[PDB]
Amino acid sequence: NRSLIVTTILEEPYVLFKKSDKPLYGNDRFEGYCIDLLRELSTILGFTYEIRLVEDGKYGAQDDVNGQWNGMVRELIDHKADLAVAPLAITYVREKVIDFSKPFMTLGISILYRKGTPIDSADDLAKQTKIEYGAVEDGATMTFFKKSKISTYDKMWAFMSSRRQSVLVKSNEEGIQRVLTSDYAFLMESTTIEFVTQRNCNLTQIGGLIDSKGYGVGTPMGSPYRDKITIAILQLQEEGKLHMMKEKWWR
Amino acid sequence: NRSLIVTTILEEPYVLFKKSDKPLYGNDRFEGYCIDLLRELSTILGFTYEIRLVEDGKYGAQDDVNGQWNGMVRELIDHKADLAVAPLAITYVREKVIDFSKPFMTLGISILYRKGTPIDSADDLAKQTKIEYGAVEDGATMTFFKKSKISTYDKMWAFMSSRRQSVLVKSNEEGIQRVLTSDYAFLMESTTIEFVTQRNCNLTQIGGLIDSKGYGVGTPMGSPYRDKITIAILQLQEEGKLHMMKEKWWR
Ligand SMILES: N[C@@H](CCC(=O)O)C(=O)O
Ligand SMILES: N[C@@H](CCC(=O)O)C(=O)O
Repeated sequence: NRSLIVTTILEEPYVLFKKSDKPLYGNDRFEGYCIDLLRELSTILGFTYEIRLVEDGKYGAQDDVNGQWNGMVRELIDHKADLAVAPLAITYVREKVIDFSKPFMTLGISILYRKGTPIDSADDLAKQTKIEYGAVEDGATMTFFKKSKISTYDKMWAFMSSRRQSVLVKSNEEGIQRVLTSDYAFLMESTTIEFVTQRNCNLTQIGGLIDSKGYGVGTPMGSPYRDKITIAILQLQEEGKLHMMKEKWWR
Repeated sequence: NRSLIVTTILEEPYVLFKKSDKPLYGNDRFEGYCIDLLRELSTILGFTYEIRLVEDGKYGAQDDVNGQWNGMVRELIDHKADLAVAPLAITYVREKVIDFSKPFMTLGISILYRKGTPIDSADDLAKQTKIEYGAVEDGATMTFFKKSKISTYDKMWAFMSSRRQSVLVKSNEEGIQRVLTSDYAFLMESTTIEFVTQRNCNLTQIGGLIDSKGYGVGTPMGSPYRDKITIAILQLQEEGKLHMMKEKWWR
């Protein structure tokens, strides 16, 4: 049984490079919530693996022109990876091209901004054009706005799209920095906002959740590993290990 | 200027009877997040007040037979109170009969159950008839299910409705006890689940948020106080006082 190739993406505290004085090798080079999850999956299901960072640095979205996918989603479609273990949102459009396990974490889209301001909701941001706002390019949040039919979200996308290169960023980290250095509000996932606000007393979530979704392990469509992984995840959930993992990495 | 009559309801940690070795009088007889909020409103807007407990002990729903409202909603409609300061959900159906200030807290409907079970979502509950589940009678959660057109929620309401007397309860506290003593799952608001799971290590939230809403101060339709209260709440939110109040009562 050859090792499985697992694609992922850098994103604290799910996946990060492990720091050490002595040279690190193999799977020990990475750490995080998803790295701990992957380890548990491997021993419960009996497989060895190698971690690969998604080459184009993206989560995954479909191209308007050629309709092709990119990111981790595309790597799965082309069989360049056996699994995708990262904070990968389970979405209807993605389910048309790849398979997902049951979710290992639930969350929703929300807003990150500085505290001490009069902005209290997405409506407050959408009714003005002075304060800029955006999201991670080629990710699930950007896609949510791009496909939304809800007036407020639809005009917010018209805004983002018209200033795409200035307001859509390559990573959550870039988005956080943009919030701390300019009149900018960032649309990101609640679980990540929780982590961020706990470490930056000047930041806060604005309003509640704009939607509801979950993170799941991705596999190429038809993979025999998808149902096995769901079994492993449910077991970890039931015994309280996923809760323990969240507490460990979020604190 | 006569003092305002403020209706509310017993619900920890928003409203509870204050304990003391010595006799308590007037507004000092109560305490909680909503009691602190009410005090702040009174000094910012300049009014005196008296706290009243909703007489029929309900939040508010429309009667299936005669369409009449009950609970705090009805006390506002009948002008038995000037304001309703409690964890009162801002809903479309309620907005048709009373007015609400902007939200002072955001939340969503979710599931409370024992940990260590294979139940992981509302779907896991809806696909079986053994484990019973319910909600607070005449509250926003019940109304959400009664009016939902979403298949899963629609079949869950059919279930609750068909066993109404056995599964709907008079209070969140009754629901919590039902969960701790029988094979029962309880549909309640996330902010309350947060408080409960923090004090009962054997309980946990199941799945994510089923919907998104907020709590606001209610007033009789057309009341000149509604816009004034919104101004007060936004001020408290911006200065971080609402955040401080949440941390104080949830810990
Ligand atoms: N977690 C998202 C990326 C970040 C975001 O869209 O907020 C995804 O799976 O695409
Ligand atoms: N907060 C709810 C009551 C509790 C519930 O419905 O879960 C209301 O305002 O009706």
